Amino acid sequence: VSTLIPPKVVSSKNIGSAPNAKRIANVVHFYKSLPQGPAPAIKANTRLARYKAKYFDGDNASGKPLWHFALGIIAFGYSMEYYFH
Amino acid sequence: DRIDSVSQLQNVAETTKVLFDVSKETVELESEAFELKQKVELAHEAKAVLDS
Amino acid sequence: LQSTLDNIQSARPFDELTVDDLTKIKPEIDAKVEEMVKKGKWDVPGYKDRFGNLNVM
Repeated sequence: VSTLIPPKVVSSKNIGSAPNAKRIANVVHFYKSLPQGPAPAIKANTRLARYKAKYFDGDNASGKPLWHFALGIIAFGYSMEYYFH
Repeated sequence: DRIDSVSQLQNVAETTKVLFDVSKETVELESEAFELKQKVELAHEAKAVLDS
Repeated sequence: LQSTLDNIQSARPFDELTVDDLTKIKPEIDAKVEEMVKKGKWDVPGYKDRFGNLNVM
């Protein structure tokens, strides 16, 4: 009876579609995300900070700390098993 | 994917206005020869009677 | 949406993002964990699909 007009009705149509739900999701997931590894806090300073940078960081993550623990028992020979039970 | 979906109708909506415009006249501008149709059919019967 | 593409290309902390930063970016990530424990849904699926359970032998 006349010229129908569904070419321009997306101003209220862009709310119910599924991609819009993902659209409003990931845009919030993007703006505050740190750009290039910023704010990594690589300078750890808490009590034994030196340990935090050699083995406690996790780059090595090997049996050295338990080796250090074992050597501590060895150095305590005349303190726990000798001169005492 | 939503870049493409938005870019599908970046140029369409304003170009549909002249589309919506002209389509209105091209549909509803058929009345002048509709009256000419009234006189064209008037001519045929005028020819018909005299041929008769 | 074009700025979103420029946003994502140079803001990808896929190796240095903080989960507490994910708490900051969405309180829903924070919100969805508390009522998980209270309502009793202690078990959490949806992990073995991406990472193997890493079972020792």
